[PDB]
Amino acid sequence: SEVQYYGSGGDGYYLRKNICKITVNHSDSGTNDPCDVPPRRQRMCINNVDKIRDKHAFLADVLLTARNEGERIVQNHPDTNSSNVCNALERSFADIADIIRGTDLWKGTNSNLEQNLKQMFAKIRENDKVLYRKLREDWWNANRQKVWEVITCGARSNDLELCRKCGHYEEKVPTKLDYVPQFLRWLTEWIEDFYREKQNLIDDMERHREECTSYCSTCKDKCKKYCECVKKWKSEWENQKNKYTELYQQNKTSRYDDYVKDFFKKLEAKNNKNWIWKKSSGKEGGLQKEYANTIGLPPRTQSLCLVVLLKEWIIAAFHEGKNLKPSHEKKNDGKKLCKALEYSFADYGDLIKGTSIWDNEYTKDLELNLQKIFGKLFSSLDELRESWWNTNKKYIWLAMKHGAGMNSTTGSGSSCDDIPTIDLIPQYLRFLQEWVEHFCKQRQEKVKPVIENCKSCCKTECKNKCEVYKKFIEDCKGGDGTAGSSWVKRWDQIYKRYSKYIEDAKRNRKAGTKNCCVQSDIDSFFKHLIDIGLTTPSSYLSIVLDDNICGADKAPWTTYTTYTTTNTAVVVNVPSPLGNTPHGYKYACQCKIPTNEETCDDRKEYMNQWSCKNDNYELCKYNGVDVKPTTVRSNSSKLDDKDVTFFNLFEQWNKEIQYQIEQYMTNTNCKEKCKCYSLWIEKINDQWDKQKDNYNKFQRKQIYDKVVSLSNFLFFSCWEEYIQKYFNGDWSKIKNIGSDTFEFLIKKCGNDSGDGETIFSEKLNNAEKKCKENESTSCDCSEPIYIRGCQPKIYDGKIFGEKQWICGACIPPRTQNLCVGELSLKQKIKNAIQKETELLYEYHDKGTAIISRNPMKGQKNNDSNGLPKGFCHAVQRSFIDYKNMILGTSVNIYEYIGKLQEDIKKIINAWWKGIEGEMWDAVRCAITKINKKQKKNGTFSIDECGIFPPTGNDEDQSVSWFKEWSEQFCIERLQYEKNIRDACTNDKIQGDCKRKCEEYKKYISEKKQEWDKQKTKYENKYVGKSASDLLKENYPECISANFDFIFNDNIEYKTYYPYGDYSSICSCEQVKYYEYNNAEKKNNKSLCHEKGNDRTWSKKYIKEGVYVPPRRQQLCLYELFPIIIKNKNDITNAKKELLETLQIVAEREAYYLWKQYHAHNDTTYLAHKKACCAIRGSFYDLEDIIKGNDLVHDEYTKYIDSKLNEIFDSSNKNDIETKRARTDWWENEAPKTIRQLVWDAMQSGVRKAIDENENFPPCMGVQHIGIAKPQFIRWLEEWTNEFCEKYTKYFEDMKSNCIECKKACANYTNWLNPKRIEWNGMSNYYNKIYRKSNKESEDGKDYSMIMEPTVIDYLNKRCNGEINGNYICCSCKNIGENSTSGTVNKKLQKKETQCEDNKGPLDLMNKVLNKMDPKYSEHKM
Repeated sequence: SEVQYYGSGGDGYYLRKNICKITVNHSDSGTNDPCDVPPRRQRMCINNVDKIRDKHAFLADVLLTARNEGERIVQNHPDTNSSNVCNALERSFADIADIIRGTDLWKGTNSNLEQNLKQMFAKIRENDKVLYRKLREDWWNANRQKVWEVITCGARSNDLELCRKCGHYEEKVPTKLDYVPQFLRWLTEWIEDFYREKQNLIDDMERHREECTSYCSTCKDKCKKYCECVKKWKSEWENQKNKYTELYQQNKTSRYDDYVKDFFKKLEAKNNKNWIWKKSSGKEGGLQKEYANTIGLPPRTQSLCLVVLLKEWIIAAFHEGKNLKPSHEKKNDGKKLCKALEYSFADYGDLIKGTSIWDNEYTKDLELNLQKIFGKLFSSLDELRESWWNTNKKYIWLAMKHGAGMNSTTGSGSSCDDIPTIDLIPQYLRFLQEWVEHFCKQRQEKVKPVIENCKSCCKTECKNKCEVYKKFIEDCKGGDGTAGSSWVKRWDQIYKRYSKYIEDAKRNRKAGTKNCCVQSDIDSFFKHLIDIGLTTPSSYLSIVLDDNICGADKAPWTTYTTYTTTNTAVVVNVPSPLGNTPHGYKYACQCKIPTNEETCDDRKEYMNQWSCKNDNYELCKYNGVDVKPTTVRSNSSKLDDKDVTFFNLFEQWNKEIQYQIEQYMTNTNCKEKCKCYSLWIEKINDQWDKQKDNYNKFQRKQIYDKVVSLSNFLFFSCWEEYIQKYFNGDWSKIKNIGSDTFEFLIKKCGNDSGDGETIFSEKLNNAEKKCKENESTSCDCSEPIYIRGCQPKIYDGKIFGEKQWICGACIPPRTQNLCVGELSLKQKIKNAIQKETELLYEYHDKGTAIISRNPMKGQKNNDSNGLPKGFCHAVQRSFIDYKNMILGTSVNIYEYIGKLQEDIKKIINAWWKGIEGEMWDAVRCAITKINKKQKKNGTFSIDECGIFPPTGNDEDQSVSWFKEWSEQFCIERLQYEKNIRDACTNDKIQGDCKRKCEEYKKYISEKKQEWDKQKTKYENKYVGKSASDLLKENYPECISANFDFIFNDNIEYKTYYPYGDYSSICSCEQVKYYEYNNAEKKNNKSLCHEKGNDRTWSKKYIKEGVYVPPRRQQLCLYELFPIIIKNKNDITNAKKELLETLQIVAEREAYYLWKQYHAHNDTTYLAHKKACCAIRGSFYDLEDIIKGNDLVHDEYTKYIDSKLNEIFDSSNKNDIETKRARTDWWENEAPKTIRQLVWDAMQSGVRKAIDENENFPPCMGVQHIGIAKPQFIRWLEEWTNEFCEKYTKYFEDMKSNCIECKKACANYTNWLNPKRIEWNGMSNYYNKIYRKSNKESEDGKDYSMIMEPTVIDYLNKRCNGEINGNYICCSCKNIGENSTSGTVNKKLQKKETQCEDNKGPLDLMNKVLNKMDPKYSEHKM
């Protein structure tokens, strides 16, 4: 039952949990009808053959009909009593059951349903293999068991065994058995209805008569009408009795008829509570069935006075309140009594409103009495109770505080709070606060003795109470509460229940709050909490509590702490108040030394997860993974034994330490930082010494029975790391390497010989000096007359013939001309540089229209010191050019200047440094003279643009010229963008816009060629870094530009977007998405590349321990970018263009994704499901990008997010409110929403991919899907699925091919080497925010729905089955040994020695090839 998945209705497999949450698109029905003296003749339900596959779909259809009828009758409520609601519900339940081939007594076209059901059972093969009416009895039993829990999930008033629902919802058995004949069931329904009508109408008539004061004539007329209808009812009853006698004489369906005749024959013939935490039974106190194993009841609620005309009822409430006052007066005898009154006030409110969550033995009778009283005295009953509570809580609160004389409405009997005392909170949170307050009281009384005799001053005086506090929390004893169970289990139950309410409020109600404020229901309060960010219980407790009632040390509720001690030891991670010791009292009540090594260990600062008198070997085992024997260790026919494990451990140790050194020296209170950094430096140095000793012992053992040395192995590792990072295929030939790349490889880590030990030594020295440096942190000459030799330079302007880029790497124009007319040389060069500097300053002052983003006036951008813009950079590059001129470094210049360089070298390096310092002093003196003759506004020589000189490690010739090129390109692009937007904003292009766009297109074409040459040269020189990131950080001019799109090298870029990021502005057309039903002119205009599997994971472009998947780095963000930069501060018209682009982008992404996973080789159920999940993941990524909850900031996504903020309200509106507005825009329309439109566009692309002669898949018929999880979680799931799939592929390939085992081991080792670090990063990030939220996590994202102890337990229960393709799409067969699978301890035992025996010769030849490469490089000259 309900096992069918992906049904013809459109959706499936959502059932088996939250079963009554069924829409029309779940059964294989012909028509999706919502089902909008027979009393049900008008419309009961009309939903109910050749299309149905199995009986499960028909059962789902009947489940849908019952749910629709249940919702319809609940929302209708024809009767105003609201007490006998479920009686009509079960009557409709019996009626719908009788429709399925029963006593169909409805006059009319009753044969249509009968014939349809007959063909239905015919298709089901009622004449089954096992012998005919067994199907009807079996399905009726299945019907009676199943649909009762679905139809009854709407109404929750009462049912007269279980209550608080129409029978039950989780009891799993029916309450009442309605085996009565439908012929007389209608008679029983009507006569029962007429009884209640008679008692109501006679009372209404009496009320009208006494309220009146010629109404006597009306009274008589009603009396005769009542007599007339009573006579009709008696006559009808007599006729029905005559029919009964006729049928009885006639006697004198098999089972149903026999039962009916059998029934016809029978008719003819107080105490202190202890915080009860258990579920509520029939007649015992306890939490409700929906509240089973939830927050318990305090003693106050169970010992209330209630447990022990409108004017009459309100006086009764006053008397109840007045009696309740002495109960709290004697039970509590200041602040303790006031809170008790407030909770009792709120508990009374929820009891009156009908939202009690405890339901004692007398609660059901009291609720029924309240329903009858308000039914007799007075939209909806629940709204009436809420209105009564709001308008009478004013007097009830005063009544409870010594209510004897009710005045019209401090000095009264209490001074708790004001008159209203607003406490409109759900009862679950109030019970949670009361339990936490009671726990805080117990914690404070236990912690007070500890602090008083453990104040850093211990043999036995302090540890005894520390053990008592540890014993008090670590069991179900010592403190009151939790109902005889550990505190951690109840806290976990509270966290699970709070998360469930957060999920239910977030998904069940699309828009609950902001309907008028809040709607004052259960979902609105949780919606408000989610908006605030208090989605975790710890955040809620911290904000609401005073933070001082417990601990006496300001112990936060958000600082989670974990303890291992509890025969078996289980790690328990809980908040700070739930701890074995007080906050900061870990290893402190023992009164020991600070232990700074472990002191920084608990802080998670520079963690090193390594644990390195014969002294044969050292373990150096990794934490968590346990060292095991090789299992193939042999002494005969084996080169080595018990050394492969050390080799793998040393290799993994080397990789992790190198990654840690790179991350710690490139990334980064400072005194304690470098203390722990110094401890880490000492630790790795000890590890390196131990590894050196073991590797030496390994070498001697190998020589005893030719292995490569430590330097040879380290040189191979750098080469291998380089190949995997960039080559990514481990190609045999490596001759295709540039000279710049080869020099970088020979200079970075390894020289021609092997110097790996020097590599580690220099890395340690570099780390130490960075640690040391981080912790540690006259001129009077005047010769103005001598000005002759050079003239103003040929600048790129016309004021009254401009130097062009002659483009080795490139040659800028200003470098081509310098004030070098003179070219003993010290004075000449000093005068030349000074003359050039003042001349450059003069042109930048007046000619400030080339490299300064400002008008002809300028200086209104401008430097903070008041100097001209773009003056520091030009001066610095001029000095760099002069430095390389005199020094003679690598320069891309022809023979014009080479003669001068040879002359300078022939005429003549501490002297050069002294010369450079002299020129710096001369430039400083010249700048001061310029300041002197410029009225001496302020004192400044070199602090304008940084006191220190340019000492970049990178070459200052090619990089600086590349910086100059991009700055000129970026400034000119902004000017051209301004000119276009001022001249082409007001349709076709025939005026002053074609010339501007055409000039821009030529300009982009020229700079594209220069960009390709410069980018290629930079990549050959610097392969580790990129070009776009360098330009963006140095120059904030072109934050809006993207070199990938503007200088895109594809062939379709010159057709669909030929104008380079301003096609939309220069075209002035309108975009549109041609759907499947639209015109034949489909939207096949895109720059999407064909997806490839060669791409790998990388952590670049992320604002730690998170890696971007290959799928996310290949999504099409090309079509959005011209439209994004088109609109600026425009939300009205940009809504249409953004939506149309998103549909086009989503359609293309699904089309290419399906072609990737079905590229003529994988046409199977698993391939379809994998493509289905990839399309879903892309949809979630697009949703998170639009919602602004994205982690990675690429070139496209960064500006898309920035412009999305700008398109919405400006800085007056808060960024969080802008984020909410974007979320609301994506969710709702402000026909269908953008979420469904994008999903339908993705479906339409899949139809095109399928039609390119295949059937449609099953896992794309889902009209709606569940809300996305956090982004990191989906990336982790994709990583696990790819890890398990690739692991299975390589292992099965290795087992069969192990005479080709060398290749299998090589691919296995190369693929598994980075995955271990990726697993460590993923696991560290998962543990960091495992149960965090917006105000607890480092990022403002919701993670309260995870609630997992560790990442390995989370992969369980999600990747432990088949590829469903809708919710779960990961499968694995190594769920247990996941951390060990990253290593090679257990899963690679049988093929352990073979891989090293193959890798040894591989290492030897690779080092031999890498040794001969520099020899061929040197011999080529």
